[PDB]
Amino acid sequence: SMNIYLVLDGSDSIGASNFTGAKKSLVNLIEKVASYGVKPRYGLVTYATYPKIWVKVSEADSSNADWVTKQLNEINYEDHKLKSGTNTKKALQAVYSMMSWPDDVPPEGWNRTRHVIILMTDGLHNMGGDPITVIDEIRDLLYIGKDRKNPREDYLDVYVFGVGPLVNQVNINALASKKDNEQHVFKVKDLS
Ligand SMILES: [Mn+2]
Repeated sequence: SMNIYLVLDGSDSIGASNFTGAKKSLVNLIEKVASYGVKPRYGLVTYATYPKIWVKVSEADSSNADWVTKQLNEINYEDHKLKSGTNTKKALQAVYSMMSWPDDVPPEGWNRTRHVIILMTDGLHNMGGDPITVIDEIRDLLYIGKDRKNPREDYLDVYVFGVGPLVNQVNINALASKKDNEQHVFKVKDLS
């Protein structure tokens, strides 16, 4: 069981060209995943001053790669309001909300689901504060890094793809998972 959360920064800093490139990379990612005969539930979020959720993992067709690829392609760089701000913390809270439990208790089989966040940004957040705190809140909800004998690090992966020529590499690096002999930081020019 796997959930893949696609989060695409749609703020002005990104630029139409690079945003179009990012979308194309997410389309190829979805096809590369499906080429393995696996069916994750997808979440799709774009953001600037505020986030917009296009697809929730709980939706019926969230595991239909064709349908997901279709909702993605229909997103336009202009389709976002206040692009003059970048609140990455709010975008990750959108992912957190998507992980929320329906009945106050962990859902059946919750400990078996792998969560993979794919964040495309230049790391230039400028509103909302440090987004790392939300990653910590997600790890708490998923009971990752809590039990010293069952850390469950395999159940969360945060990949970050740097977009554009102007990126804050320190911030991008701070958000990506850091796992021995594994790489989680990439550029659009470069899975799940
Ligand atoms: Mn920005």
